[PDB]
Amino acid sequence: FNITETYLRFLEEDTEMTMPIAAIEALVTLLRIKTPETAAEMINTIKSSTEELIKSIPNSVSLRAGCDIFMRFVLRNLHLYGDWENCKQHLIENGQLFVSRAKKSRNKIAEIGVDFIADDDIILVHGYSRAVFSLLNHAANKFIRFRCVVTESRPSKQGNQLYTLLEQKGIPVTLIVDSAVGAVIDKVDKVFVGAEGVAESGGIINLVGTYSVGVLAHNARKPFYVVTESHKFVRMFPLSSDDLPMAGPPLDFTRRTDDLEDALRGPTIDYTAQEYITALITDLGVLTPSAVSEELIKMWYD
Amino acid sequence: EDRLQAVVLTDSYETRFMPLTAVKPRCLLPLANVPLIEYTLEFLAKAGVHEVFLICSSHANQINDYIENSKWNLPWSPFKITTIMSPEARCTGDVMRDLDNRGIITGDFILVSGDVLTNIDFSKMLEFHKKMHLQDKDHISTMCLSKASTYPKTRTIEPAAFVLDKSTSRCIYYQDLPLPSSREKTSIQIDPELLDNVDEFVIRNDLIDCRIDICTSHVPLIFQENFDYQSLRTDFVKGVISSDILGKHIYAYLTDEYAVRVESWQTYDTISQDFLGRWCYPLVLDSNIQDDQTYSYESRHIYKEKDVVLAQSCKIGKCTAIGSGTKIGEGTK
Repeated sequence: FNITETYLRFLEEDTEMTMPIAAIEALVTLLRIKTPETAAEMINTIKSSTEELIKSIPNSVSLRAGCDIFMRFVLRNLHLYGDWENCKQHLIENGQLFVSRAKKSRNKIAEIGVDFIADDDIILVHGYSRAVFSLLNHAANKFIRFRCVVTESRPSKQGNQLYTLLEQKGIPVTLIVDSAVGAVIDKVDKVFVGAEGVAESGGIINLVGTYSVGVLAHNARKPFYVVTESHKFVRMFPLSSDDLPMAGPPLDFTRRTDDLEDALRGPTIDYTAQEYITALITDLGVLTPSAVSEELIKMWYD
Repeated sequence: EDRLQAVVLTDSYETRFMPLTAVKPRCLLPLANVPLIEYTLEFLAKAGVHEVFLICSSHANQINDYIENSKWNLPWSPFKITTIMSPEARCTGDVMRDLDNRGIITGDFILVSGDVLTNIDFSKMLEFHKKMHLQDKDHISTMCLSKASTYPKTRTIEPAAFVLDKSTSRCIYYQDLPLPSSREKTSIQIDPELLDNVDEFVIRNDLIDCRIDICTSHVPLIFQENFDYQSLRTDFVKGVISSDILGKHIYAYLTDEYAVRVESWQTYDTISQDFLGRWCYPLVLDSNIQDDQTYSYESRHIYKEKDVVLAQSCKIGKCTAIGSGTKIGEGTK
């Protein structure tokens, strides 16, 4: 009963919702039509829907991660081996319940995460993730000595947007180009990066440039930070230094031109290794080193 | 060795602080955003106290209220507070007489004049006092002394010149001078009553006042006997030296570590500064003594309590402490 349309429906919304959360909700809604009782009629349909979504996907792995998590949850659900109605009801409940959860997670974050701020520490923020922004705003709320540094990101002018968002807060800020980020090593005390997908080992999928930043941090011995909630978990491991399922160009040397038509071709999404990250920020208590892998193991058991 | 009572000489040095001490009591005033009595109490506890006695006269009701509000009022305390209420304005002799009249004095009682906060362990001192007492029958009281900052220059009110022995640690002469403040008496006096008995004469000036006394049961009786001694340092010690009662010994304990009593304003400031730094070994605000306190430690000797708000872009120097519930703006040095 459609899912692509639902996905499309969320573009100018957000800020209050959460794309992957929305997707999950949509999935749940789809599920509560074709009966969760008959497993043959339902699971296959769900799979088909997921395939369709993948086909319609441009540059996103997080939705897939969400859907597989949902599937896993569903599978777990039927372990009670009792009546087939209560379980169904629970499943039905668990969609808006997921939406509700996000708020609670945020709340949890905003009380433990505020302990990290030290006296006169300058913070650089990279990537458009809602969680990081929330953390920042709720740190301002707490009233702690802090500074904000903006990086000039170029997918569809994201850095500028981030800067603008920061402005409507009242915090003094300065914009730095992604090429010029290397020179800033002593002034910025902590390097903060948001994530779009957390892998097996603890590797991060995000945006236009993260790996380089990580490398720089390693070189300067400055702490590297990953800020996320709890829905972006993929059972994946990259083969090379940077490899992802992409709809865009993986390094394309364009043919001989004069009038300029196609030139903007290359890497858009980047992967960073486990060694670079020193601290991980999540709502599930406090966990850092290799907890994601453990979580995955718990989930899949395979 | 165990079971020792404490008597604290409070509300004694009023009008010495010339602007203040008129509406509220002297000791109730905060040292570092927290009352001065508390530190003294802590020190007493560290030493070994089983009962607390305070001398109040000037604004006693407020003191009583404070006591009622304080932590030691509740039954968990090893020492209970019972205040001595006396008629207005009297010297330390009169107070002693009053105490004697009441009669709680047993064994080795602790008498502390003013408010003192120091880092040195007291058990060892107590042991020393006991051992020395065990030597001869006619031993009186203990005095506390610490090594000064090489040369004396900021000391004008009480620059006492202590002529001391190394073998027995006993005072020979006590004298006060206005020498650095006013050039009228740059002077030294030595008496010949104890020259041909001590032999080892060491003349010193660089020693700071503490005014913490461990006293035997003889002292109040002595005070009762000789009513001419109104003070305890200037007339009393000298009298003891010049053989008022023949064949008697007094103590002067020497310690390399920091020990200074509260006396004036500049001195108070210096004490506060010392407290802020790491001069006193265990005495830090971040440990939280009053239980309502929520102090925490930060880099470069900076103290910050909980609910402290400070705005962005303010360059700070060295050694700063901020109390709870503060709102500070921008562009401050």
